[PDB]
Amino acid sequence: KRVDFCGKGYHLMSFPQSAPHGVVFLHVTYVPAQEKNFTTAPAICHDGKAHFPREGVFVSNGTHWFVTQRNFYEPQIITTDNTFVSGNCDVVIGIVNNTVYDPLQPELD
Amino acid sequence: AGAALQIPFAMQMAYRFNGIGVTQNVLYENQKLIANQFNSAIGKIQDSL
Ligand SMILES: *[C@@H]1O[C@H](CO)[C@@H](O[C@@H]2O[C@H](CO)[C@@H](O)[C@H](O)[C@H]2NC(C)=O)[C@H](O)[C@H]1NC(C)=O
Ligand SMILES: *[C@@H]1O[C@H](CO)[C@@H](O[C@@H]2O[C@H](CO)[C@@H](O)[C@H](O)[C@H]2NC(C)=O)[C@H](O)[C@H]1NC(C)=O
Ligand SMILES: *[C@@H]1O[C@H](CO)[C@@H](O[C@@H]2O[C@H](CO)[C@@H](O)[C@H](O)[C@H]2NC(C)=O)[C@H](O)[C@H]1NC(C)=O
Repeated sequence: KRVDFCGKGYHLMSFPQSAPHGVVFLHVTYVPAQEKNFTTAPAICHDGKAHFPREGVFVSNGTHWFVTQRNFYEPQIITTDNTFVSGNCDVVIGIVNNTVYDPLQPELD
Repeated sequence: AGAALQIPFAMQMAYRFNGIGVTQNVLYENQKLIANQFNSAIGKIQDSL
């Protein structure tokens, strides 16, 4: 878990090999690339309440808002189970208006 | 670990608070107090040196 201890980047495993008077480690490491650009926001205001992401981050390609994990890109629609509410949003800086979908209501129809 | 990835500072402090167990909800509601704490502490250490 300590960074740069074994390899450059995130670590997966290693294999040892012998030598005349030493040892040789082959480290397998994970490295990301082929980035993108996105517009973010630290919270979401809806129905007078503030919603924060459980684990992830908010992104937007201009007209829609999604939640994705930090180290990879896989958009998901903002439900009400992967986000948790905390108080009202009049003191947070950077809030953005939007709507948050919920699963129970369509299934009750 | 690779190529530098830009990130706003507050959303980095939120990750660093998540790293120690305190939920990120704490930081966004106490940002000004933490900023003042940081500035005062750095001023005090400058004076001490
Ligand atoms: C942002 O991404 C969304 C998701 O792909 C785009 O919205 C969809 O666009 C497709 C066709 O381009 C439609 O069939 C879908 O109905 C749209 N909505 C959804 C929820 O998928 C949107 O056009 C993108 N916007 C920009 C500016 O790139
Ligand atoms: C990101 O930064 C920009 C500029 O630094 C902010 O835009 C400013 O918003 C305030 C309102 O709070 C205005 O009084 C300023 O005139 C704006 N600046 C400019 C250059 O137009 C923007 O609000 C910041 N975004 C967040 C989420 O904090
Ligand atoms: C998000 O929506 C809220 C509520 O609709 C906006 O706040 C109101 O904006 C109107 C017109 O701009 C004002 O007359 C009200 O006084 C505002 N407050 C309330 C409680 O209604 C807000 O401007 C929208 N945008 C953002 C960035 O929050």
